[PDB]
Amino acid sequence: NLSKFCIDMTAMAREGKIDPVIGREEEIRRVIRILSRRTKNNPVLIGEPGVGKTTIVEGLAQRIVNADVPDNLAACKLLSLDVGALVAGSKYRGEFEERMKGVLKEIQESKETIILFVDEIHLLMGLKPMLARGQLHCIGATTLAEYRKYIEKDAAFERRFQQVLVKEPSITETISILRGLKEKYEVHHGV
Amino acid sequence: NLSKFCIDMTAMAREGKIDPVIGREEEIRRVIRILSRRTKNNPVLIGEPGVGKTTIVEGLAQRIVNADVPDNLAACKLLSLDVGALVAGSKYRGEFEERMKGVLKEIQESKETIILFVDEIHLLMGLKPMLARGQLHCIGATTLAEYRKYIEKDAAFERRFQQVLVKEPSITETISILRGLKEKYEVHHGVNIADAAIVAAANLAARYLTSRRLPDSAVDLIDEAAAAVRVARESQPEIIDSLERRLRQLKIEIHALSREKDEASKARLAQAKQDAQNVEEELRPLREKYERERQRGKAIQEAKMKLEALRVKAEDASRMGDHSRAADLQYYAIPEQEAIIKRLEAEKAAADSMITDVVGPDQINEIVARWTGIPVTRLKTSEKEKLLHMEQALSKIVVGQKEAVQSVSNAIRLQRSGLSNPNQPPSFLFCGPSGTGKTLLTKALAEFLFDDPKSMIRFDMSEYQERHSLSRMIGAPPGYVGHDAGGQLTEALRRRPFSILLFDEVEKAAKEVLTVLLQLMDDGRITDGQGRVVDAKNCIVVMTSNLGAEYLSRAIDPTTRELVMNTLRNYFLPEFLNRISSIVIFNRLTRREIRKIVDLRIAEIQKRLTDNDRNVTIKVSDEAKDKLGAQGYSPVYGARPLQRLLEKEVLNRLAILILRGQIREGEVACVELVDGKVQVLPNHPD
Amino acid sequence: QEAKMKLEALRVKAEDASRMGDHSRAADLQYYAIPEQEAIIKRLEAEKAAADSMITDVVGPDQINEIVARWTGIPVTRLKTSEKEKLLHMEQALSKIVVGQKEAVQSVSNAIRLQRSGLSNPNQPPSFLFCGPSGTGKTLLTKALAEFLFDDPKSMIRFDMSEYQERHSLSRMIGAPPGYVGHDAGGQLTEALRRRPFSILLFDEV
Ligand SMILES: Nc1ncnc2c1ncn2[C@@H]1O[C@H](COP(=O)(O)OP(=O)(O)O)[C@@H](O)[C@H]1O
Ligand SMILES: Nc1ncnc2c1ncn2[C@@H]1O[C@H](COP(=O)(O)OP(=O)(O)O)[C@@H](O)[C@H]1O
Ligand SMILES: Nc1ncnc2c1ncn2[C@@H]1O[C@H](COP(=O)(O)OP(=O)(O)O)[C@@H](O)[C@H]1O
Ligand SMILES: Nc1ncnc2c1ncn2[C@@H]1O[C@H](COP(=O)(O)OP(=O)(O)O)[C@@H](O)[C@H]1O
Repeated sequence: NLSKFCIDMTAMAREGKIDPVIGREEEIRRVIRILSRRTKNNPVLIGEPGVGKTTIVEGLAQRIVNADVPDNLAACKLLSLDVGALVAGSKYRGEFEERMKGVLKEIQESKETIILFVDEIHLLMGLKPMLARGQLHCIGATTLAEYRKYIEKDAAFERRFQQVLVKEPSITETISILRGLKEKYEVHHGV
Repeated sequence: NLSKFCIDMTAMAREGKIDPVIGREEEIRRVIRILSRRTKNNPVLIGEPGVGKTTIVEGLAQRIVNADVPDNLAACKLLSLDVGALVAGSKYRGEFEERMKGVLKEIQESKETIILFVDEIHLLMGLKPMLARGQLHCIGATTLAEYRKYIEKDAAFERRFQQVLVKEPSITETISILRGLKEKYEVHHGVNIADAAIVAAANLAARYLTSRRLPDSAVDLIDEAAAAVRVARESQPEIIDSLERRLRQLKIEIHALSREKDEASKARLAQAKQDAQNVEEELRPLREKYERERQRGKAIQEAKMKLEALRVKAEDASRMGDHSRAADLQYYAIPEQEAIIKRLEAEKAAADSMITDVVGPDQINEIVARWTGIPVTRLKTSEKEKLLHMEQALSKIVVGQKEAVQSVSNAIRLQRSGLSNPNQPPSFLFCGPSGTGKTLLTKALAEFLFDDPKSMIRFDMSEYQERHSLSRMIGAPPGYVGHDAGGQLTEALRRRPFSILLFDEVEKAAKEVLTVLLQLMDDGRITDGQGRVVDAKNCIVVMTSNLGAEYLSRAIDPTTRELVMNTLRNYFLPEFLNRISSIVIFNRLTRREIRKIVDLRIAEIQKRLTDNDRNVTIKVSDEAKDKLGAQGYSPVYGARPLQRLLEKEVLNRLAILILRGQIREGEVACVELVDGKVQVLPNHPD
Repeated sequence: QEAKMKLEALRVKAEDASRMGDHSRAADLQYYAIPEQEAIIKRLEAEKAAADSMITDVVGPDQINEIVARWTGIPVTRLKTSEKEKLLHMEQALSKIVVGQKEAVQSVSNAIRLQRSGLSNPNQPPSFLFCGPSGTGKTLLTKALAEFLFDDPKSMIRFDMSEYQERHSLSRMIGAPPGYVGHDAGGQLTEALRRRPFSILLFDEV
């Protein structure tokens, strides 16, 4: 089983392994709204590194397990593909292609409705998850420049995604995040 | 086969994959007429993004399959080239050239008469489909600016096309489009769409979503509202959520109370079982009615989807002469289906907030509010309410021009109530000394009508003083001075129709430029540099002047009225002045009026202090307020020096004292008149 | 700290119990285990402050200012000084670099003080037009402002308007729609604002 390359984010949410998510309510509503479409129902988060793209997906995992989702997403297993361990853990050989087809087909067969999150999705554009029959739901993340230079140059693939701009928080917004994270980092380091 | 880059639009038409086309009959006749020529038989659609250029070609595909075309186009395969996937799906390498030659030569060989549609055709001009032997028929689409800057600069290629101007629809025309599209978007998202939302989307898109053109801006708005209700209808109502959680809570408390042995626990454990039972007694009827009724709204929506699919099969049967299958569907399948929808729907209203599966005006006003950033409360207020208290709203910004505020307010009320010429935009000439409120009133009008200072566009007539400058205003014919930049006015009217056009110091405009304003004021439309007539029914014209400040001393007086208006009669021709809705005169601001302007500005500074963390309150003594108003006014620059004067004398020191801690939180910044000069004093020594 | 860790672990088990409809175990934790734990933390913590530099187990502003200083290479002494102190003697600090432009130094200093004290529009960045002969201090004052506000010359980003003289050059400034001239490089200004928000934008020969 190609669980070597994916982590169950919905599982992590049930086990308290996801630090709290502060704010970002409208962005998570947008992701939910996009996913619930039948049209182009794959969100792509677009923001600078470190603005919180990943923790938005983490919040969605928290909402799936807490029934704070629409019915079409309630029984979803939200998987995070470790593309870093995939392209770097590989060479020019046919293992990049073989590894991704393996995970893409494990998603194929098993009967949980599965949403695949791929951070740094531009690394997959230099490959072809054209399982857009309604087989897989995908959440992508990348920066604006790399979305322009690597994702925007394959329209047919892009048009099935809908941009979600994730702006950088204000200082005021940042301390609310740090305040909300305060207790987790207190207990973790023991200080 | 290079079908990788093209989609068969005529095929899509037979498969019901093209949403309906509403109106636009004369434009489709023009395309048909051009295509049928032997001369220049390639139409190029020219219009702003989202006005419906593509759906015009889509309608032609509908006409080709329905034999509603002339014979020369009946057997045509209308292909749409995905130029976006072509130039972007490629680099500097020779694949752009190789990919296009491949498609251009697949068109070459196969024997269907093929019409190629290329949207955003300017992307192909930076290539050479000179197959104008009569090999390919081409339909192009682009905007006017890009047609001028990229298509008009290769004549030989251009002359084989014939322009088709696709103007932006009216609001009225836009709701007809949305009404015609209503059922398609209902079945697609599986929700219902109220008509008042459609009227709301069209009216609000035009007013507040000025960045995109009708009807796309209204279509995107309804489509986003529908998608927002697609998820609401698949979520439990709020009261089922709240009930279900208190129930689960009481079940926890019941398990816990049943362990403690004491007198008080047992008396409330029995009460907890009852409270649990009460909740379950309220929850089961509701949760049952919700699912009972969400299951039927879903049964209706598929009932609608098989109906539509039957009609596609039926339209194609009757098109291909298969009367056997066409009789199956048209007489038995489809009415059996329609009977299922009639019954499921009739019981739906009969069953009878909960189960939100409807796009209403609230959902439209909320979606816009998120996009526009305007509070939802300001969008729900009826236009009729604002207009009735318009003098109230403007007078909070403009002091001492009551006669002016009344004129602006009356003119606007005359047009929303339908008593003014619908082909003439409201036009104003503000006359009076500098710094009296002429520009400010226009800003207040912009923020009152469109809740956005950007809704006004400023033209300084000091930059249009010579006859040469007219091409800057309206554009120029090809090969001339500023053909590609276009005109400032004409380009503003195409991209921001619902705007306020401010012409500052109109007395200095060249007589040729004034002529354009008179056309704008009289006919509601102007002709650009290339003879093209651009529309302007939905704008507002404000012109400012100061040719009357000579006869206005600080005192409004009626004998002084025609000394300024006779000064106007020689600078402007009588036909110019007659076509202005209202010639409005501003007088000089009195000493008391200048004083409230000072209070207005400290109120704004007070707001930023409150908007930030600081609990510092600014109070101004009477005599200090008097010196500010005496130092502030000028018989030459009016109230203009006031904003900087406060900054220099009060705000500079008030800053320093705040950061020094000499005026702390909760205290008052007292601004006084010490030794005859305005100052604000500390409250604690350093 | 372990009392806090078992508390958190209990809340995970309790959240999952109530999620899976196990009201038996959910009542164990929510009503008995967790408050028995919370009572242990309340007592151990109450005596902690009551017992009463030594035992440094606190992240304070000094620890933040020191960590940054190591990363940024700025002396710790320059990071402890309050923003209010610098701004009050701003004319002093700039005048050590810019000679003979006292009216200019006062204008820059007053505008910055207007915004940290909250009296300027919070939606408008401070904007300046320096006007005067070459080699009088216009660029230098902007460098001194950069090193005074952010203690780094890199905090300013320079745009030479001699390279934006034609209408064609706007796409260089802000970018272009897909398939156009410099869609991928983006704009110089727009890309600068995304990646360096707290910057000084110098437009030379505007
Ligand atoms: N809304 C938020 N609430 C709590 N922590 C956040 C939030 N946004 C970002 N963070 C924190 O910021 C750090 C990086 O954020 P991340 O989501 O990884 O950024 P990105 O994925 O966009 O590079 C993480 O340690 C995360 O805990
Ligand atoms: N006459 C019309 N009838 C129905 N829908 C229309 C019409 N004109 C425009 N639309 C709608 O407006 C949206 C954008 O129109 P489109 O033709 O793509 O604009 P353009 O191609 O000029 O950018 C589409 O979703 C389309 O359904
Ligand atoms: N009647 C007035 N009420 C309030 N403020 C005014 C008035 N007249 C002038 N001002 C102030 O003076 C400034 C410039 O006035 P403006 O209306 O632009 O002058 P003009 O009459 O030359 O257009 C405005 O920003 C405003 O603050
Ligand atoms: N007022 C001044 N004080 C100190 N040095 C100056 C002054 N004006 C010019 N200089 C010197 O001249 C050089 C260039 O001056 P600069 O401010 O860039 O000129 P400009 O006014 O054209 O921007 C600086 O490196 C600086 O050394």
